[PDB]
Amino acid sequence: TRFRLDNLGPQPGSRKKGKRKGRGHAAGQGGSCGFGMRGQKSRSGPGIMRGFEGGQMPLYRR
RNA sequence: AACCCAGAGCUAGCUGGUUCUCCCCGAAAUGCGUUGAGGCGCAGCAGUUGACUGGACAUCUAGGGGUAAAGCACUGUUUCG
Ligand SMILES: [Mg+2]
Ligand SMILES: [Mg+2]
Ligand SMILES: [Mg+2]
Ligand SMILES: [Mg+2]
Ligand SMILES: [Mg+2]
Ligand SMILES: [Mg+2]
Ligand SMILES: [Mg+2]
Ligand SMILES: [Mg+2]
Ligand SMILES: [Mg+2]
Ligand SMILES: [Mg+2]
Ligand SMILES: [Mg+2]
Ligand SMILES: [Mg+2]
Ligand SMILES: [Mg+2]
Ligand SMILES: [Mg+2]
Ligand SMILES: [Mg+2]
Ligand SMILES: [Mg+2]
Ligand SMILES: [Mg+2]
Ligand SMILES: [Mg+2]
Ligand SMILES: [Mg+2]
Ligand SMILES: [Mg+2]
Repeated sequence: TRFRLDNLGPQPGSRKKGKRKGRGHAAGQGGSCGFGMRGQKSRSGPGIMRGFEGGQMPLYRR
């Protein structure tokens, strides 16, 4: 048969690899995994609530 | 305000750590607000993608100010006769 288990493959641009952060600096995303220095967005856990404005009265209340 | 076990991998806007390679582009430490000030949101500045534009550099001209300088005509201050 023309098509066979060992002559197939995906269309280019259809299946990217996926960023494996924390696997060196040459990979691109560094050791900090692309979150900068220490802060609140860089911590392991739930972040700020979407709409939160640092104690400022958010737009869904004013 | 005992010890052991469990809820419990409690929570930690705080420390520390986060592993292979090459190529291209490439910041910001400013403003507003905040039970906020070593945090966050938006704007500003990056990258990438798309659309619409033709400007940028240089030269000349025009337009309104009230700084430097200058001055004592006003407001104050001041020397001598
Ligand atoms: Mg880098
Ligand atoms: Mg390292
Ligand atoms: Mg990132
Ligand atoms: Mg660190
Ligand atoms: Mg940050
Ligand atoms: Mg947290
Ligand atoms: Mg929630
Ligand atoms: Mg833990
Ligand atoms: Mg619990
Ligand atoms: Mg460069
Ligand atoms: Mg600052
Ligand atoms: Mg600067
Ligand atoms: Mg308040
Ligand atoms: Mg208050
Ligand atoms: Mg602040
Ligand atoms: Mg701050
Ligand atoms: Mg810092
Ligand atoms: Mg803090
Ligand atoms: Mg921001
Ligand atoms: Mg002057």
